[PDB]
Amino acid sequence: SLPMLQVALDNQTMDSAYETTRLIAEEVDIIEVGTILCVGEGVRAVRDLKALYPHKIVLADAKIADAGKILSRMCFEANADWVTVICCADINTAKGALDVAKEFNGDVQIELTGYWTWEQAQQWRDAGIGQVVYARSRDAQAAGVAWGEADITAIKRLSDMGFKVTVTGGLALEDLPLFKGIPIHVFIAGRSIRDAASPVEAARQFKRSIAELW
Amino acid sequence: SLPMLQVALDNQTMDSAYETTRLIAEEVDIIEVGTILCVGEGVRAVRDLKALYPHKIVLADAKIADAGKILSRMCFEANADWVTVICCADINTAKGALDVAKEFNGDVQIELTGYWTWEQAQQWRDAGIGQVVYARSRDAQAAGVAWGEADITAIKRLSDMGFKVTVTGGLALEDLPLFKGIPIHVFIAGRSIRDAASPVEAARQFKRSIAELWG
Ligand SMILES: O=P(O)(O)OC[C@H](O)[C@@H](O)C(O)NO
Ligand SMILES: O=P(O)(O)OC[C@H](O)[C@@H](O)C(O)NO
Ligand SMILES: [Mg+2]
Ligand SMILES: [Mg+2]
Repeated sequence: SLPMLQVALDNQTMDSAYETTRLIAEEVDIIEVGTILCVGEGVRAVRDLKALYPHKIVLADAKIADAGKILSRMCFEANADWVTVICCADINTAKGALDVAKEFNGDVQIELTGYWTWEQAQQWRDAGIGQVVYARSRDAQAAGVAWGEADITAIKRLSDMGFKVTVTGGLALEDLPLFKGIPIHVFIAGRSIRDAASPVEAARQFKRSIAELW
Repeated sequence: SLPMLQVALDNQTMDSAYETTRLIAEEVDIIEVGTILCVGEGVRAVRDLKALYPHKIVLADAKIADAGKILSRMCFEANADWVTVICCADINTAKGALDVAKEFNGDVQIELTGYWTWEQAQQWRDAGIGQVVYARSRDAQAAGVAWGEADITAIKRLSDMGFKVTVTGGLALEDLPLFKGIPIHVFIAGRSIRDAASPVEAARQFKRSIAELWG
């Protein structure tokens, strides 16, 4: 399988998000309700986006930290396909969210941003979690933290544990060759698509490069 | 000084939250916009609740995990006084949220969960963070995790490091004596107030017990 392409709608309001979706919804595989849009608009953003694009996978990037069953159910009742749980959530939070995902035939991803451990990685695996998002923090990036070999070896290690790995966090087109040879499940782009002079070209170039590399 | 009482509005809609606030707004110190309510309604929950109760401290329990400046600014533009940042956030995320908080004369709390370390705690202090929320996860609680010895020791050590400590996570009235003798800044009660037969009397019982235990 080729890595899928996900657009992150890190917008504060629906109308701002639609400025992007009206250009590129058909140019990507997955539409993400970004955490910024989850907090700006609430779960209506999931419901509205899935009604607009029912044939796309909709990911609610809620970064659930507790109340796994409650928050997941809210997102799944709004018709999310997938939801995120932040890495430092209690293991029972992740388990809870996953139990609810299964009722809706959806899925849970653990968002790996900031501090987490390899022991937690094993715990998620034993809990039946099959997806992680290897996600360089926007704020770490802004402080000058680049992608590096340690990221590549961590991603390969996660893949080898049986996770379908998503790669994200200020990704630019030119970053993609860093990950060649790894069976990446999804690459996410937010800013590099939404804020490009031509969002359509930016999305197609991502897809082109992925097809060439994989 | 008496521990203050915070009500957690973990409601999915505003009207459900108001069924509680109309009863207990004046019976508590801090009004928390629960994570559940932030995700249910979005940041308008902060704006609306502050407009109803402008004289109270309003906490947006956003549990910010990244994009500290952006999310914190959304909450503070909605007139929040305090915001939460989840403890595994990159340190620059915590710093970013605090930078924006100071611009609004507000504050940030680090919300404790997972496998945080004492060196990370020192980082938060060094970054200028003065509040932490020592929380038992709802889901841990449902799996049978109880308050106990290790919690008391950790809370005391956080206080000695200079943090004001909030304690929370399925607190019932009978849990308060466990923390006697520790200078707790805030106790949060969500379910134990919202779901009581009489929310007003539940809140007052918490206040009476605190006044006795810390008096
Ligand atoms: O490509 P970006 O602008 O960094 O956005 C994608 C990223 O995954 C964000 O949505 C995010 O969740 N950051 O924490
Ligand atoms: O007393 P509760 O129903 O547990 O609610 C308070 C708690 O702090 C929640 O608001 C929360 O943030 N749980 O993670
Ligand atoms: Mg995101
Ligand atoms: Mg809360």
